[PDB]
Amino acid sequence: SRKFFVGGNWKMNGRKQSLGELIGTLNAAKVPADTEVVCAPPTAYIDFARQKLDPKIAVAAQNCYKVTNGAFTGEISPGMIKDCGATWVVLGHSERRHVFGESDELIGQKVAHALAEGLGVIACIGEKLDEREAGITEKVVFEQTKVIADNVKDWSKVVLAYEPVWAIGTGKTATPQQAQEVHEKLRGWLKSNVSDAVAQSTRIIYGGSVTGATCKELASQPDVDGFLVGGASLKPEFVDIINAKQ
Amino acid sequence: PSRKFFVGGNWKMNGRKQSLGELIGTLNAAKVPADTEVVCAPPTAYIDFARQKLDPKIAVAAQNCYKVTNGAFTGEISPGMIKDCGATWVVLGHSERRHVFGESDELIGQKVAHALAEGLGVIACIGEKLDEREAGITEKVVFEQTKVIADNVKDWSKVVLAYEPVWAIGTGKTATPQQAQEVHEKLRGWLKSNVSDAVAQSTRIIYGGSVTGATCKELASQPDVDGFLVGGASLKPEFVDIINAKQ
Ligand SMILES: [Br-]
Ligand SMILES: [Br-]
Ligand SMILES: [K+]
Ligand SMILES: [K+]
Ligand code: NA
Repeated sequence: SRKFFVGGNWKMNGRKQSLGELIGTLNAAKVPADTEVVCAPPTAYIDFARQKLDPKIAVAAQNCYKVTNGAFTGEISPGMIKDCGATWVVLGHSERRHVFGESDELIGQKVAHALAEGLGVIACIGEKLDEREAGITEKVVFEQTKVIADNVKDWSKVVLAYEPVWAIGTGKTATPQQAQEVHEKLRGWLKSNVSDAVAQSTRIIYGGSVTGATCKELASQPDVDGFLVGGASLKPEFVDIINAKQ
Repeated sequence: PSRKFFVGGNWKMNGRKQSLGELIGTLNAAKVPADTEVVCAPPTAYIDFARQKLDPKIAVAAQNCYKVTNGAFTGEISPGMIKDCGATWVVLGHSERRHVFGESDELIGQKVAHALAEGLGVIACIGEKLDEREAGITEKVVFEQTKVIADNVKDWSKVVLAYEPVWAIGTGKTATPQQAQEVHEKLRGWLKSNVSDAVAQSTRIIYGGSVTGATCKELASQPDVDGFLVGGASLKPEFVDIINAKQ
């Protein structure tokens, strides 16, 4: 009975005028009560976004650091995120891992601290192309999930996001069947390494290519519980993804 | 054409709306001298907040930015966003970015060029590590860092150079007035030879690394020290005394 979860990752896009407009559109849309919607604005606009967005939509930070305060020029802490009214943080996003070199160890530390501070965490995992081509999809993704799991006590405020990095900007297409396949292996890992209740209740959302015209078939997959949306989250079509299970 | 005394407050990853609100209230009430250019750099989540609360006389800076205007860079912000929030400066190349988060010289240079193109001022940070100082190659290191910056600066009017020896940052071990003056002298001489005398004479070179209300006066008295980048003490009432260092 897992509640459909749709996250919108705006990445490094937008300004007050365009984002205010995007927010206006989301506020005007009807969001199904059985759908949990979260938007992740650029870090300069967390406060702005929370002020303008309907309380029904939650706000997420796109990243955070692993202690509450300190000499870390350019970083923000979970405490600041909560202070701005945001209730989630995205951690371990492929861009942080593969453009900014964030290690699993660091990601684990961030998860532990964010959860301790009272945030929910959208914890991202995923294998690159070379990893998949070498047949170590499972090794890579189970290892990433284990690091996350080793830093989670209460799974109620965690959502796992599978990013098929091998099929993001590579020329490869991930089929719904390939997505379902990994999601099923991930849920199996939870069942096997945590508990049946956790496996059954934890949302595992898809972070690959999703558009208004692809989301239905993906959402239909039994182990896909929603989406972490990239580019489409900036467009009115995001509303259609929110309404995938309608 | 005298160089205006410049005092930057880098709040780093500290503060919440309540405490930063109180910090800001104190600054607003202090009446900073028109003779001092004051800039505060809040955590990224509070740039908008700080600008809304701070008296217009005080400028706001971001603590970092990325090198393109928009894109698939989860967790980053661009100069355009910074300007949109009403901030007019960005701190680039801070020791913590370089040494905790591994930002390369090349990346910092790309950030400098983009920030300047987008209409921001840049506080460009350089500085040597302890091993480098105990060995005596301070000069080679900071010249190299400065050249990367300079290679990406065509107009110096909105650039401030911040010399922060890494061993002075957060350690309590403030460089002596002599140590700072000696480095600042050389950096100004570098600007003279490699850019122009006009840029050398007009560009603020500020010192940072354990600047406090007790050490600011004597550091400030050095002819080639044009102000400060203040970390820890920018979170304290002391910051007003530093702003008033020349008063
Ligand atoms: Br605090
Ligand atoms: Br500093
Ligand atoms: K499903
Ligand atoms: K001076
Ligand atoms: Na692709």
